[PDB]
Amino acid sequence: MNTVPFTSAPIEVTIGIDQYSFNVKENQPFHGIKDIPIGHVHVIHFQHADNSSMRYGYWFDCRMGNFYIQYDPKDGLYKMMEERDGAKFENIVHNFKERQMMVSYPKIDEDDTWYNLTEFVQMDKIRKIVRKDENQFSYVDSSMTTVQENELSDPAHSLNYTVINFKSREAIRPGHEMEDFLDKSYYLNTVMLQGIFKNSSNYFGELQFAFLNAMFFGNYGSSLQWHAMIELICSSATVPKHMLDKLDEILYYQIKTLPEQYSDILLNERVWNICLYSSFQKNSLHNTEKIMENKYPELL
Amino acid sequence: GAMNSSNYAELFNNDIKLFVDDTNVYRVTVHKTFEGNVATKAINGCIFTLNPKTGHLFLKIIHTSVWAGQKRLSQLAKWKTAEEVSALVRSLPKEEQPKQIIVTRKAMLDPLEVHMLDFPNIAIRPTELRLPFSAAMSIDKLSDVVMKATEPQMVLFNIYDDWLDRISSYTAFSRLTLLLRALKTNEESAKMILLSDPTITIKSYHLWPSFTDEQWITIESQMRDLILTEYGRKYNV
Repeated sequence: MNTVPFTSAPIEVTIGIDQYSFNVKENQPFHGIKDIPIGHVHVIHFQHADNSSMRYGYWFDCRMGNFYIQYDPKDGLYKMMEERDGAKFENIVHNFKERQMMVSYPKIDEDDTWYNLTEFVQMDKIRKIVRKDENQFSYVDSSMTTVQENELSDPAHSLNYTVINFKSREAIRPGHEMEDFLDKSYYLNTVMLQGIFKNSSNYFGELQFAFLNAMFFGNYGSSLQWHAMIELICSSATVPKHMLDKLDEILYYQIKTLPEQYSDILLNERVWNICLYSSFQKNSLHNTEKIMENKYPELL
Repeated sequence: GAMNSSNYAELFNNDIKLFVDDTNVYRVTVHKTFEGNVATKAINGCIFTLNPKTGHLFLKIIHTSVWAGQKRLSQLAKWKTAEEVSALVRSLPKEEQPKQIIVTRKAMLDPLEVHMLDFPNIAIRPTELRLPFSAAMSIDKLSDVVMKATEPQMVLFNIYDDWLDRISSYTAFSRLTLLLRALKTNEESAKMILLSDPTITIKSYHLWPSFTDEQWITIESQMRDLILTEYGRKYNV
């Protein structure tokens, strides 16, 4: 169990750690989060009390280094930093724990939610979508645009998700125009899975990462990417049976975890109605279809 | 974006463009089977691809053998249309290729867009106009070449005959759409108007009769009468 200490909390802020969140008051004696489960990526995220705009945060994996948070009064945000001196870090953490100035990562033993949301998400893949190679952790916020959004403007601050476009030469073999447009299996299986992602685990990892950025930061280009990756699978007549079963589990836990009051903006009516009721895979997502119908029957 | 009444003169400017109408590509007669079920029999069809500035018509005849052993023919017909339009564009010299293709039915947008991916600079547009090109098969010489075809064939026409020697392409298009609208609303009466006077003939190399300017005014007036009457009937007003 690892720890992310905070130097201080000079501004009033709602702090998120994965699917949990805590309010901290201005200059409250808060010095970090302890008992963070090892084995998963995590995200620590922020919304200032005075500007409910720009949610922002950091993806990290405590196995990769000792990380802490420190407010910067010049740039006006809580920043993640790595502490390279191992004995200084242990000493800071032990003092803050002794003074009981840390919140505990509040995981219920029965609860597999975070594992289910991050099953295929790896830090090394996050760091290729979010390029800042001098850090082991990755910053994301509400406003960052995707490579595909930019094509349609600062490249260093982009989300380099894999570009998917159903009306593209990449998606459509010359001479198979109708076949490939109406059945996307060659684009899914040959172009994307065999060619670009190499395996379905990397595909699901990017899909799960896109969902989490949409949910935690309201990042619109991430929501576009999540839906596109769902649609590419559902619009393929030929998908490996293990992928469809895993997809149904992935989406089930995403829909279960989504705030009930954000379904209006984070869920695309066309994609979901097409995927659950018209597509090739309309009968292959039983768990997702059941939770969608009982939780969001309006959308459909 | 979409072509409508507000940007109508754009049709007659100097950027090459083509209208594509697919309404006569897949044609069937519906009939009863010996067992009392219903079946269809396809007949020859055509793609209607028209330059509204020059009158040049690229009539691709769709022979019924295209449909043999295929499923979902109404859907295939859109993609076959798109395949043939794309093949036509590739066949044209660069300086003859269109800068825009306007489809008369919105369901043709995605099929044509996908087939034209190789031509990212050719715009594929819908229209808000209700153009009467489905009535192309009411032009006797066009219907005759479609029905007689024994194989896929492209036949080239000028749908304006020699009108552009005397009138502009805006006026020629207006005459064409009036003639076709009339033929579409009451084919029998429209055809009666166009031939009633046996002294006005159709040249071997033309589609329509050789009317003088004054006779075209009479003709055009008879077509507008036909259309309005029909309309009061259709709607009882």
